[PDB]
Order: sequence, then C-alpha cells, then structure tokens
Amino acid sequence: GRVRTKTVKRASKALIERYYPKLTLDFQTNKRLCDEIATIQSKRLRNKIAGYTTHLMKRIQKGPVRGISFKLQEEERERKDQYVPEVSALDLSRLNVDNQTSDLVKSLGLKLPLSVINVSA
Amino acid sequence: MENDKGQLVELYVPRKCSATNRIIKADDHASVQINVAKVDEEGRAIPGEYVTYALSGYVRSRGESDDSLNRLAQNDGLLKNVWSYSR
Amino acid sequence: GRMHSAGKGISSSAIPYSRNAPAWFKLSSESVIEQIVKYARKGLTPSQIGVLLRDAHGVTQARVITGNKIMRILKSNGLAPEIPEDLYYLIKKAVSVRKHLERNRKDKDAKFRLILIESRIHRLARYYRTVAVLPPNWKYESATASALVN
Amino acid sequence: PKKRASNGRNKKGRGHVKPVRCVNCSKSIPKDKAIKRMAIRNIVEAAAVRDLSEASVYPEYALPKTYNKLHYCVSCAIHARIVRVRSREDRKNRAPP
Amino acid sequence: MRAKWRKKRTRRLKRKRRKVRARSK
Amino acid sequence: VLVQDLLHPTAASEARKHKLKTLVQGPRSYFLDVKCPGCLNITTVFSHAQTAVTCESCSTILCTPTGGKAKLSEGTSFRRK
Amino acid sequence: TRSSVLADALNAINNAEKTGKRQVLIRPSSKVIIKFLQVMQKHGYIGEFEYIDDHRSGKIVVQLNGRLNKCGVISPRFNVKIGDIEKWTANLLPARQFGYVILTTSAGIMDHEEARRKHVSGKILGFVY
Amino acid sequence: GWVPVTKLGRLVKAGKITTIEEIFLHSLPVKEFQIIDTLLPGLQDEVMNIKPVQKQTRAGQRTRFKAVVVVGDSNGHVGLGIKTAKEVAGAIRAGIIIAKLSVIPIRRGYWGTNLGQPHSLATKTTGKCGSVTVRLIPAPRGSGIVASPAVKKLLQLAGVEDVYTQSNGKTRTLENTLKAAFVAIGNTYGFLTPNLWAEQPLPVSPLDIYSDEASA
Amino acid sequence: GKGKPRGLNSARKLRVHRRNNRWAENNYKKRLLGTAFKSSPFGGSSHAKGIVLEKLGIESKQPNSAIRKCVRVQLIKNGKKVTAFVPNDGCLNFVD
Amino acid sequence: SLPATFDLTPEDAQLLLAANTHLGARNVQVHQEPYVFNARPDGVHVINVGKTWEKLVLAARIIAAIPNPEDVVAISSRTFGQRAVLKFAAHTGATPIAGRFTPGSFTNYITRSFKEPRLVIVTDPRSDAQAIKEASYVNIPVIALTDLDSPSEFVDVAIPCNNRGKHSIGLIWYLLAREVLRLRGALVDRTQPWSIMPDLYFYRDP
RNA sequence: AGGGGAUCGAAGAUGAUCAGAUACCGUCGUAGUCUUAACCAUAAACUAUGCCGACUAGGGAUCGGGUGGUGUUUUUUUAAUGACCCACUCGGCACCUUACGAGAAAUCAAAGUCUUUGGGUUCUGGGGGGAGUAUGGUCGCAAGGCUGAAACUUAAAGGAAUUG
RNA sequence: GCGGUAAUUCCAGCUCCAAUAGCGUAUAUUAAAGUUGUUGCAGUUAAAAAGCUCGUAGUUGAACUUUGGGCCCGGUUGGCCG
Repeated sequence: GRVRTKTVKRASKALIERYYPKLTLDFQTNKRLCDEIATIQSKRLRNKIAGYTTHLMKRIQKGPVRGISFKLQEEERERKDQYVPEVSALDLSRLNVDNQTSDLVKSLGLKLPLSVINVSA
Repeated sequence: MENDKGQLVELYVPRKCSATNRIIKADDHASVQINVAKVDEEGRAIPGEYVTYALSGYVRSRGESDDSLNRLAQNDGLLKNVWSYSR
Repeated sequence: GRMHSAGKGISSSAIPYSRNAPAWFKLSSESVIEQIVKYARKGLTPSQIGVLLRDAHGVTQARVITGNKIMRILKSNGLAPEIPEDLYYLIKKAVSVRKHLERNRKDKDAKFRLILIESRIHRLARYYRTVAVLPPNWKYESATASALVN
Repeated sequence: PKKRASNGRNKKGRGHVKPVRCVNCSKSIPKDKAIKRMAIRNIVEAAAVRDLSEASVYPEYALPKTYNKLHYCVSCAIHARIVRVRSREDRKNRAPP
Repeated sequence: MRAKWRKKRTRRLKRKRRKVRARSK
Repeated sequence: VLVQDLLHPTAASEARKHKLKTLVQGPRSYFLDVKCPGCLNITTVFSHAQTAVTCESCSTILCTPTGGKAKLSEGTSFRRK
Repeated sequence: TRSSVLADALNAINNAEKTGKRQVLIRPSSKVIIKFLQVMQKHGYIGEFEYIDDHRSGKIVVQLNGRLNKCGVISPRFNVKIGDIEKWTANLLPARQFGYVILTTSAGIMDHEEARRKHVSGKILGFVY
Repeated sequence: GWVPVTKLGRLVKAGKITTIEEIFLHSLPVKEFQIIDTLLPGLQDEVMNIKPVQKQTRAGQRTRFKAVVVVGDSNGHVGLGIKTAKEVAGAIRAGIIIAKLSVIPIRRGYWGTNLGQPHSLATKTTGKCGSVTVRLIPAPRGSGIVASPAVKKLLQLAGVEDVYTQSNGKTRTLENTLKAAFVAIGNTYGFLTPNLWAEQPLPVSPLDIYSDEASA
Repeated sequence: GKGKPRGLNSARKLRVHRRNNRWAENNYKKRLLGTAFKSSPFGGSSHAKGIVLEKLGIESKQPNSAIRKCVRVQLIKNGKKVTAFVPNDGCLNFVD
Repeated sequence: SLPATFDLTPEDAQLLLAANTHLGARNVQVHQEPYVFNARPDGVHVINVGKTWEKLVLAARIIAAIPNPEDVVAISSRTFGQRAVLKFAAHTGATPIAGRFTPGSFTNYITRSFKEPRLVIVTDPRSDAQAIKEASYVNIPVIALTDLDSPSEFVDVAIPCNNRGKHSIGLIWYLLAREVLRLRGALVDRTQPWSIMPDLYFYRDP
C-alpha cells in the first residue's frame, strides 16, 4: 500500500531516462536537483519522486535491471557479454567418434578425421 | 472472358500462387511472396535480380509450406538436396 | 460388408500379378489334374483340395498351372457334390444349431443365430436356383436338412 | 444442453454396467458414474505419533496405514466437497493434482 | 405439471371412460 | 506431402504398407523348399501352410501351423522361393 | 457397397483439389472414369493421368493442376433432350462461356458444347469447371 | 495534419504506390482511411441501419448504437464497416473508418458475348455469415439488380447494374445479410477461370526497391 | 444419400412420399378434408346471413380493459349460433 | 546454377558434429519433416546435416535478398536464444526482440513497440508462438529454427536442428550470421574461415 | 395357478416441524426379485447422432490378431517357448491446437467432403396446445401396446451463447 | 400495440398516400414458401434416426468386349481473304 501511483511512477521513470547523468546518488541533492529539473505541483509529490528515485538507484547499485536504466547499462552489458573465459581451453581438444557418428558423414560424403570409439561393454 | 477487338478489360488480374497454383485473394492477409536472390559465380547477392515464390494463406495454415518451398526451389535449381520427389 | 454382422474386417488372400508362373516344375498339368481328381475321389471338398495342394506342392494357383478351375475340372470329371460346398456347410451349421436348440430351447442367442444362418442359406439357395446350378423348387427344410447334412 | 462430452460418466461401448451405490445416501448412480476414491488414512493422523513410537515394542517401524475404497455419490460428493465445481474451460482437466 | 403425472392422470381418465362406456353399452 | 511420388514408392514404404494397400496387391507369402534330415523328401511348402504336412516316409511332420506362419520341425533345411 | 465408382473417383479428386494435393490414387478405374479424365485432359482441367493395369480392375493415378475448382457427378444419369441440356448447363455452371457439363450420347462421350455442335443428346454424368 | 505512421501511408506520401489496383494486387494490409479517400475520391457513403443494443447492468441498461455502413466508389470497389459507439455520429464515423479500411475490389463479368462494358458478376458466388447465406449469379444485360433493398443498395454502390440474388436463412438480420454479401463478393473475385490460367509468372515486384525510401 | 431415394426409377416412391407428407400442412389437409365446407359455420362462404339473438359484453384479453359488445347471430342456411362482432363506434344501437 | 562454393565444408561439419546438433528430438517426431533418416535406437534422432546446411544457405539468401536490415527482424524468447539474437543484432542489423514478444507488435499500428518486418526469424515456435501468428496476420515470411518435434504451422523455411541444445542453437545462429554477412559482402575471403567462432553464443553464470 | 416368501420393500402401522404431513428422515411389514404354462413389448431402450460405401487437422501407452529386430531376462542361459521393448500393421471401442472444414451456437475426425447444392437406400418432422386424446381397427387375461384424428384455442412455444 | 387527464393510433377541422370513377372489406387460391423441398428442406440439443436384428415387394447394385492409326472429298468458320 505504501507503493505509489502509476502516474508518479512514470514521472520518475521518464525523469531518470531523460536526466540520468545529471542526478547523483545522494538523496538530498537528488531532491534539490529534481525540484529544479522537473516541475511538480506538490512538495510531497516531489519528495516521493526523489525517494523512489534513490531507491531505484540503490537497487541498480545492488541488483540488475533490464532496460529502465541508462545507456551505460547497455555499455556494461556489451562489455561483460564479450568477456572470454580467460583462454580458449577445452575448445574441440576433447576427434572421438562412434558407429552412427561415422555413418552420417559417410552417407553425406564429407569425410572427417573420425575415430570409432563405442562403449566397451 | 477475352475480347478480340482490343477492349482491355478485367482490371487488376489477381496475383496467383506458385505452391498449389491456386489464387491469392485481394485481402488474404496471410499470403507471402518469398523473394530470394540469385548468386552468379561471385558469392554476391547482386541487386535487382531475385526469384519469387508465392505461398498462399491456405498452404500457410496447412503447414506444408516448408516442403512446398523446398520442392519449388529444387525444381527451379535454387536448392539441391532438400526434397526428394520419391518420398 | 459382413452381411450378418457389424464387423468391418478385411482378411482375404492377395493373388499375385503372375499369370503363368513360375513354370519351373517338370510335371505337366496332367500331374496336377490327376492330383485333384484323386483327392476328390478320396472325398475332400474343393476348398480343402486346393489348400492341401497349395501347402503340399509348389503351386502358384490351380487356375494358373491348369487351364481351368478346380470346381470346373471336378464338374467336368463328374466328381462334383450334389450340392455346392457353401450350401452344404451352411446346412451342416444349421442342423448343428437346430440340435442345440432342441437340447436347450432356452438359448435365445442360439435361436437368433439360427434365424441368421437360415437367412444366409435361403439367400444362397435363391442365388443358386437363379443361376441354374440347382434345380427349381429346391427348398431348405428343417426336416430334409438332417437328411442332406449326412 | 450437453454439459459433458463424456456424458458425466465412463461408459462407451458398454451398454449397461451393474451399479454399486454410495455409502452416505446410496443415490442412484452406476459404478462408472460414481466418484469412487481411494481413501488413505493414517492410524492417528500424525497426532499421537510420539506416543506410538514410545509405546511400540519395536521402535522405528515403517508404520503403515489404512487403504479403503469409498464409493461416493455425486450429490454427496459435492455436499462434502469431494469434487469441485469447475469452469467450462478447465472442466476438461483429465490429470488431477 | 410433470408429464409423468399428466400421463398417469390421463391413463386413469381413460380407464374411467372405458369402464363407463362398458357399463353403458 | 502436397506433391508426392505416387508412381513409384520406396521398398521400405511398400513393405510398411499393407499388402492389399500397395499399388498392385502382392502376397506377403513365399514358398519354403524344405527338407528333413536323412532322406531328402524334397517338397516345397507354403509359408502359411495351415496344415501339419508330412512326407510319405513316416511320422515326420514338417509344419505345425499357427495363426500366421507355420512352425517348422527341429532340424529342417529350408530355402526361400 | 460400391454404387458409383465414378462418383467415388470424382469425390477423391475434389478432396485432393480442396486440400491442394497435386496427385490422387483412384480405385477402381472404370472406362467411363477414363473417358471423363480424357475429356478433362482435352479441356485442360485435370492435367495428367496414368492407368495402372493390375489384373483386378485397374487404378488411375492423377497429376492435378489447381485449375480445377470442383467436379461432380449427376446421379442418376437423367435422360435429357436439347432443351434439357440447356437447362442443365444453365443450372450447374458458374457462367455461360466457361464450364462443361458432360453427357454420354450415341456419338461417344463429350461435353455439352460438343454435344450441341453434333446436334445430339444423351444421359448426363457430371460437370467440370 | 495527416502524418500516418505506417509503410503504406509513407509510400502514399512519397507517391510511389499510385493505384488501388496496385495495393489490392499485393494485398498489403491497410491501416488508414486517408490513403483510401485520397486514392479513390469518387466514393459515396450511405448508411441504412443504426440499431440500439442494450447491456443490462445491475441498475438499468447501457445503450450503445451499433452502426453498419457500406461505402465505396461506384466502379468496382465497396466495403462494409460495423462498430458500436455511444453516439450516432461517432458510430457513423467508426463505421466509415472500418468500411474504408475494408474496401474490396469486385470482379465484374459479362453474362455473355463480352460486347461492351461489364454489367454483371463473373461467376455464381455464395457468401454465408452466421445462418443467412446470399448467392449472386450473373443477370443478363438490362434486367437490373434483384435483391432485398440493403443488398440492392450495396450493389448500386458496387456499380454492377445486373445481378440476381438468392437468399436463405434469416435475412432480416441486416448485419449478417450484408456480411454474407461481402463474403460473396470476395469469393466471386477469388474464383478461377482460364483468363486467370493465362500467363502468370509476375516476376519480382518493385516492392523491394521502393521499400528503401521509408522513414523506418 | 440425403435420405430420400435418388434413383431413375423412384418416381412412384417420391410421389407417394410427397402425397403422404402433404397432409402435414394445415391448408392442404383442410382443403382436401372439406372442413371449411362442413365444420366451418359459414358453410365455406365469404359472407353469411342470420338473425341477431342477444347482446354479449365479453371483456378484452390482457393487457386491455374494454367491452367489445358483440351480438349473437343464428345463421339461416344451417341454423348454427355464432358470436358476431359489431365493429364501429356506436353500431350496437343500429344492430340491436 | 550455383558456383558450387557453398557446399558443406569439413570445418563446419566438424563444428556441427562437436556441438551435437545432429541429434534432434526424441522418438516422437512431426510427420511433416523428412529430415530424419535412419534414426537409431535409444531415441537418437539423427538429423541430416546436409539438409540443415541447405536450409541455412537458403535462409541466408533470403535475408541477403531483403534490402533493409532495419526491416529484417528476429524473434526469440528462450534464454538459450536471447543471447543469440543479441549477437545477431551486434553482427548485423537484424533488429531483435528480447524476452517476451509483446502481443500486438506487428499489428496494432498505434502501439509504441510496433514493428512491420519484411520477414521474421523465430528460434522456438513452442515458446514464440505469438510471433508466428502475428506474422501470419501481417502476411510476412518467417524462418523457424524448428526441431523434429516442432509446430511447423505458419512457417516458411524450416531449419532441421535441435532446440534442446544451447551449443546447437548458438552454432546455427552463428552460421546464419556468417552466411548472411558472407553473401552480403562483410566476409569476402571465401576460402579463409571467419573471424570469430560460435563460442560467442554462450552465457557465463557468474 | 406352483416352489424359497430369510432379508430388504410400491400399499399400510410414529415424532423436534405443522396452519398440513397420508412427504422426505425411526422401526415393522403385504404385493414385489431365481424358477414350471407363459404373457406383456414398453424406458432418458441415449451416442437424444439409421444402415452400407470412398477421401481428409501435435497423435502417442493401448484391446484382439499377424510380421521384423547384436533385439531384453530366463525356463532346460549357449537346443523351441512365455513375458518386455523398438517399428509396421489389419480390425473395435475415446479426445484440447484461436480447424483452412461444418454448424445458430454449444460443439463435431464427423454433425466435413451440402447454394461450387445429386454414392445407394429405409424411417421420421412441418409453430405451441388440444393430444398420443379416436367413433374405429388389431394384439393382450388384465394393466395396457400398435395405428391414430378433428372441433376448438393460441402468437408465440423452443434451441445456443451473453450480460447478475 | 394505443387509450387509465398532453392520446402523433379513438371521434372530429388544415396537410399527405393505392388510385381515379375507382378504391375499401370478407373468403379462397398463386408468388412469397429452400415453411412440401425432383431441382431444393431438416432429424445430437430447436419437431423428428423405429429399442435391436432378420427379411418379401420396391429402389440401387466391381470392372472388362473395336480404348487404336494412315489417305481422299460432296459442306462451314468474324477466315494469314474488302
């Protein structure tokens, strides 16, 4: 019930997405920057805006968010996505084959350096 | 109908399917027109020359459009071993 | 089909496309013809003669290794029974069921099956009289059936 | 109005099935249309389990239970909440929880 | 009303009419 | 499946299909040229013989018919025809 | 059990045409079936058909083009005069310039246009359009 | 301002797609009515029935007017639109937008001899909506349009002056009857003839080369 | 087979079936049974003649509340009694 | 009429065999697919790698024939394919959709997430059914990375592959990207294999 | 008209209820279930879906029968078999894809292949009542069954969803 | 369906319609009626599939028999022709 209205929710989302670099983590300067960047008709409403803004930034700092954050989120997504596991170890070095594994390539006519290794039962 | 003494008539001859040869209606919003390019000895999709296969909504909703496209491409030479006629 | 039932089962032989095959046996058609006449004199109905020949010797079909049919050659040679095999077996079934009804009149299922069997008997007799293999006025009777079955 | 595709029972190609009636009211229901349930019951319903364990001559037993076949009426099953009144869309749920 | 009891009532009426007609002729 | 070669089916497909359901119906049976040990008694037998046939020598039945194909004796030399 | 083999064959043709399939297998390939197929081929309505001659009755395998909307059989074969064929062609075909209702007459098997031109009538079998 | 947001709309802005026949050939789904009214300005809009419909709510009935209206140009193209609105004017406007979006071409043929301009339908056609089915068959030249008044008016807007109609079912349901007529018109365009058996191939359309100059 | 026979020699059966099923229509049944000629009190005539007997003040059926004030007429050709409505406003004193 | 340079090569064959895409669905299969040949006991359903590559090159040809990569759009909802569609969007235009596909995208010209794509690529129809029905509504072609047990309904080009394997799905997505880039002009060295490898198509848990 | 008539159980003998219980719910109990001479022929006798034929939507474990498998374990392992699995079936009982098919809709592998209307046949219906009521005719010992109206009356009766 | 004290419906005064010396009413019959259905109706729930089966009349009832080719000409065609 302490959760606020969807109108003020959208106001906070739009403010964050439009002036993310301007605002900072500190809550007091968050209020004193929101009051001058956004026209709000209620001091209580602007207080709730800034409170949810600092709450969402705290969640961002400790917790991942999908798309409602800044483009620096996309930047860090592309930096962490292209992060190789140290070296290309285990890559194809294990090629071992079997009966069916031979059979397919022999049927398709594309010979491969296969080695027949089935279960020794 | 077709008149000998000119008189260009029957405006907007409908576009006709290539899978089951049936007709494609005026507002059948499922009919697709696959536009696949031609490669000419250079590994390049040279612009301005493609071949078209029209697939109708009936074939789409039946779900054999895949096999129909394979057989059409193989008959046209676009594909080699997708579909064997002797099923 | 299944005239007197509700089943729709299909269980029939599949004669091959062969017309005169394999034509490998050195014993001519005289040998198979004597085989059938000897067995008919021995006293088997043509269905039994045919199945016994087929499973004993190598015969594609009596039709294709002779010039005529089994019943055709039996009729020409005079070994044909007084009544056809189908009617004979139908009458045998009818007399067996009739004796069962006499022993246990309370068997309504057997009474129903009896009516069903006599229906087939009468229809087949009508067909035979129409095609003139059997003489006219020949009728099936519960009395004369006991004489005809033996 | 055909409210049920199976006609509210389990009988296709069977003609007639001898019924066994309900134990609470015995209202007219054939055995296939019945709500026969495999009722499973513990001896103490996990209430005097410590007393059972302490007073058993041989401790740490498997402690089996009672299985019975309750033949339940449709009206009585609804009244005692054996069966739930479900919506038209999910009335076709064959697999029970 | 119930058609079963309508049928019962009409059967009783038919029986009464039959008895009356039998006694009258 | 909209376009299919009904002219010529594959051998595996025809074998999978029922014998009466093929393009031209053909029997699923064959001839078993069979022989008992000792004397030759060379006689070809139907696969679905339906009879307990035996050679004229003595009690040497070569078939014990079942619902479908007929069981053979212990030692029988048989060849497909 | 099997009253009109031509009707069964034409129903199979209609089912294949509505499904979109490009080929049909037809049992048991009567000669009137073959003549109907020949007329369809002459008018360019069915495509191709091949007669597999198994010894029992024969089978017809048909390579279809989607040019065919639906064919039908008119049972029984009504005994029709010239005005009667006029009525039938006014009743069974979408228009006057296209569509061919077919009838057996003394001059072989032909559609209504050819029957009119030869000035002879017969018994109506079916229609193609 | 107009500024439609759709590839069709932007192509019409550019003027690359210049023909209603061209849009109907590729059956590209239409999303606006300004495109239609600019492409075929010779259209006439007439309504026949606006009907009140009542939703009984825990206190009273909420009445919304359902409007069915057919609009098109007097040569070859008409469409129908159904919509329920609070006001008569709003219902008419919603019917107009829906019908202009649902405009369809008509295959007009000759009863025979192909002498002059088309006067009837090409092939006998059926259209079934709910229970009422309406079939149109080609009349000979001069007879007129034989139909119930609503279908008759639809045919006058259609422009074919000679047709016979046979109706079965509850034709007094005007909405279903008009929709059945619409499906019948669609089917009589969708029928097949040797004139359509004629040379089809129709190679690559300029759609790919005219798809490059769109905003997005 | 759509029920009804579809043979070239079934004209007799179709005619008989139509003849038997025609009796389900009220108009054909009444016309061929002559009920209007005998059972109807006008004798199968458009108009009849009679003698007024008395006045009837039968009431209307719901939802309505009025008196129609018809008359009782004994016909001349057959003598049957009927109740005849007096239509207009104040024709009772004329048809007393 | 092809110059016969697009045929299967030992390197790609070994890559496919290593990622085990030759194993498709379980013994249950869809009757519309002749891709499976001689599938052996134990459920092994062997997929035809040659047919897979032919479908792959056909799909590459279609998306190279489409002139506008911005108009080309890919759909994916499974976690095993979201990374793949983002890699595709990095490699070329192929404007993708991540996570759930919001209904009313290709239709509903007034919504903010409205796309109009000239063609749709889907990874798993069983999870991305909404996309194929919207494509059927807005009459656009669609390639589907179908399995041997997939609803091929409303699908133009069916890729014979496996949807239970992350390695297989990433490998086929990479070959899609590589083939389209090669046919477009990004990779002109036909003899030399490409810069990366499909080990990009993955996901580190930490 | 006989045999069991033990027990329950149309009819019939009690109370919180009553302005009324001769109704539900206590107990008891006649007629009443297997069977000689047999009748009766009705049921929501229902799949409210005639029968015989031909082609068609993820489709499996299946019920009876047949075929093939380094096929699985054993009996008497390596010399039959039975049971199981994996495939192909032929025949019979059931269903959820927003079905392209049909239907007014529930819904339907048939209720599809029917306005693009015709595979062969049998039976039944023509608004609701009166009324399954007949003066009649047949069967039955009876109860009753089959056949079966009309006069007159009525603007509705009804089916399938959808809003509380 | 209207009329129970603002009745556009009853009675009456101005206007309009079928028609013009012709219109209104009653009873039949035809189209309407694909509610008699051969064309061409319905039978799961709107009325309707006999409780089930057998069977005479009646209706209907695999396929095949000269399917096939060459030349000439009494006769047509807005005719590759004014």
